[PDB]
Amino acid sequence: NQEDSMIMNQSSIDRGLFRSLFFRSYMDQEKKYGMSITETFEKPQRTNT
Amino acid sequence: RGPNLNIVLTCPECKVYPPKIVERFSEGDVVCALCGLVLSDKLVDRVGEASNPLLDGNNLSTRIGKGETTDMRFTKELNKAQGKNVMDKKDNEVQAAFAKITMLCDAAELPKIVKDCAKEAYKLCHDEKTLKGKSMESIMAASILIGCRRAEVARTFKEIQSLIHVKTKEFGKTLNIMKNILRGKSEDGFLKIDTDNMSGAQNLTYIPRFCSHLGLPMQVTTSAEYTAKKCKEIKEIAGKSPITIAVVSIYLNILLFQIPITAAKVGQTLQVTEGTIKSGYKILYEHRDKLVDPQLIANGVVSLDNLPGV
Amino acid sequence: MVQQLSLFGSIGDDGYDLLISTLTTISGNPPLLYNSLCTVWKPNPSYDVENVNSRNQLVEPNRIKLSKEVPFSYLIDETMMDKPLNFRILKSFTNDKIPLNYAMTRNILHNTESCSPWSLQISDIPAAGNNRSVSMQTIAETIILSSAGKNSSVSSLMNGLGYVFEFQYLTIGVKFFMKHGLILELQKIWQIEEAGNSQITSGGFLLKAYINVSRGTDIDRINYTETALMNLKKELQGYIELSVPDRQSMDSRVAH
Amino acid sequence: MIVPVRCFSCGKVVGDKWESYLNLLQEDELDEGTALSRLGLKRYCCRRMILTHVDLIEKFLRYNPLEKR
Amino acid sequence: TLKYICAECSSKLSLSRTDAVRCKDCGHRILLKARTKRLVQFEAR
Amino acid sequence: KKLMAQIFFGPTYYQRLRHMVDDKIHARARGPMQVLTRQPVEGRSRDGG
Ligand SMILES: [Mg+2]
Ligand SMILES: [Zn+2]
Ligand SMILES: [Zn+2]
Ligand SMILES: [Zn+2]
Repeated sequence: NQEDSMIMNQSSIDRGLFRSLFFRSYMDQEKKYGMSITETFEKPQRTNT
Repeated sequence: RGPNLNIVLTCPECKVYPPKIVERFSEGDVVCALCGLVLSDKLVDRVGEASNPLLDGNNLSTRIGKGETTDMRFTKELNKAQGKNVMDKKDNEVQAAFAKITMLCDAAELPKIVKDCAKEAYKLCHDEKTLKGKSMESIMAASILIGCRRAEVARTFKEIQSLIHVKTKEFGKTLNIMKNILRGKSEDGFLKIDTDNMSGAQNLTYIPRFCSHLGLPMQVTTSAEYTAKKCKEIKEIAGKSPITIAVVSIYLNILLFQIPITAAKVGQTLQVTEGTIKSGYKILYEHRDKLVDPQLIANGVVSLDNLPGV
Repeated sequence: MVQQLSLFGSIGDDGYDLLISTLTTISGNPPLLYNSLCTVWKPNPSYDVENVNSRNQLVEPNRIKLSKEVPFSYLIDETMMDKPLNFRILKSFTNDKIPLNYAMTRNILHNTESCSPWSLQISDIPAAGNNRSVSMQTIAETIILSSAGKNSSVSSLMNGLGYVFEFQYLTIGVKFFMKHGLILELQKIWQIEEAGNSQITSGGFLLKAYINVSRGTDIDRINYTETALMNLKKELQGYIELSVPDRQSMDSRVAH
Repeated sequence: MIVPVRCFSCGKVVGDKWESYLNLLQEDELDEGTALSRLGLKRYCCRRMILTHVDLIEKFLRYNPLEKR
Repeated sequence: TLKYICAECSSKLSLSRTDAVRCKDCGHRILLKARTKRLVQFEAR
Repeated sequence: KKLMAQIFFGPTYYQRLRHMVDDKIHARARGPMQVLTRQPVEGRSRDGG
């Protein structure tokens, strides 16, 4: 615990001391650049993509 | 024709065509997946400006503006330099027409997809010999209508005439000419399936906007969409204008849902003759059973006895 | 973890006796008639497999082969008991006619209690390093000793490990044990099929000069065996040419 | 959010004591220390595990369920 | 084809590719993709 | 055994800060190069240098 380190209890960590949920949101759009140039949401296949 | 100048990246030891290649981005490597041999290393994955070579073409230009320390006599002379250029007069007028398209779409508060579709429609129908004598406001109006139809955000000729002061006859002529030009461009280049986007009626797309203008609930809007869809099966009223079909279906569902809006108020809001609305309601009164959505009367939210007789 | 330092070649049937005499002069050892019925098993196509293994390294499916001898009474067609088993019997074996047939190899595979000894060999593609003048291949092999149970057939054992039969070939040849542990084999190969046998080495004998080294990490041993192979090559120049065969040919992986 | 099952420091089960703690607070009119003592939390680690717990789960529950059966 | 739930009215809907992403019962434009039907494994630590 | 010193002991309010070591640990042997200088890129999310 020297130079501002700390010793935390591993048993307290196991029982839930300072456990946290982290949420990250990923935003995506499909946009129409032109007539046939339009993005689309689909499951891609390696044979044709 | 011309030099090849193409790098075909194959494993020199597996000798398999087509080569099974993994581009390991995190390791900056391209490897042959069969044997693990690294074919090319030091992979290349801000500083410039975005430019789409489909809307304004392959045009590269920079403007002149005031800096941190700038005398105004030098800026005025340099601003006249870009203006007094004869090589890019076509570029200047097509950018002016794009600016007019954008300001018209902004005054109408149309979405960016409508702006982009109208701009591309104008660019594809530009400098065509069949479209030379038509008025520029008619070109703008027809491009806006084409953009709305292509974005499925379709407005009507009355809407585009409320925006642009354009005569109806040569507006229709310009729209027909630009549709022919766009079909020719599609046949020459990439082919597009219409799947009912350029259709003249499009009466299902006018119901939610008109219901919003009348302040109608969502269930009334959906019932009006169902009635307008079922009016296509009726022979006698399918020849009417899509605006009239949508308005009489909306008014029928208003009378069905007891919405306290009169036919005169509907006509004043949607620019349809009150006599036309009344005639459409009196002729759709005979086909009440088919038009009114069946699970609505099954759930009892509306009943067919509510509609006034003729 | 053996490595086979190997060179390959071929001769015609007319030069077989001349090569036998020449190699007898080279080695001082008479040729040794041998056979090994090799049965090849590929992973079951009805079994969905993963490209990864127990560890996180991704591997290809590989054909694994089982080889064992056949007694020469089963290769004598009741007409050459009188001639002894030597190098001279390989001149008669030129066509597709071999007494060992698909029905009897199926009988051998299905054991119709205890099974005969087998050698389970697994071999990958030879090394891609284009700095060795000889073909270096890695082979892992066990000796399957015996079997029992109501499901004791070696074919059903291979099915239990997950491999189905693909093809089988009987090879018959003569080998020389020459100076410093170099085994040079000279063999004919026939494919055993229900439609009929086929002489793969049509009209000639295949030549394989190989040395087995237990530790392929021992670079001094690898270089010593390699230069023994090149000494054999220099001694054999003018008559027959020793060359490295294709790694695509020596690869036993299942393609997809 | 919701009361922890165990005390962080020692591992004494405290998640069964939350409803009885609330009942001792609101219908027996005990102050919080006597309520903790009657629950049997004698170590101040176990005492603060219940005393300092902010029970946000009904604040989360006042929102309508996103998937309703 | 795929299962969605409206944001505030909690209505279940089935959507294909060509369907507009809107609620059919209340007209809301926010839909949440349904929880997966498969069992999901969590270590209890 | 008893510690010879007696320890100042008791509850204290502590805050979990959002600088976790897993959001900061970063190593790169080789990776993507920049477009212009062809030097290693910036950022641990881009596997940078
Ligand atoms: Mg510091
Ligand atoms: Zn390769
Ligand atoms: Zn405790
Ligand atoms: Zn809804």
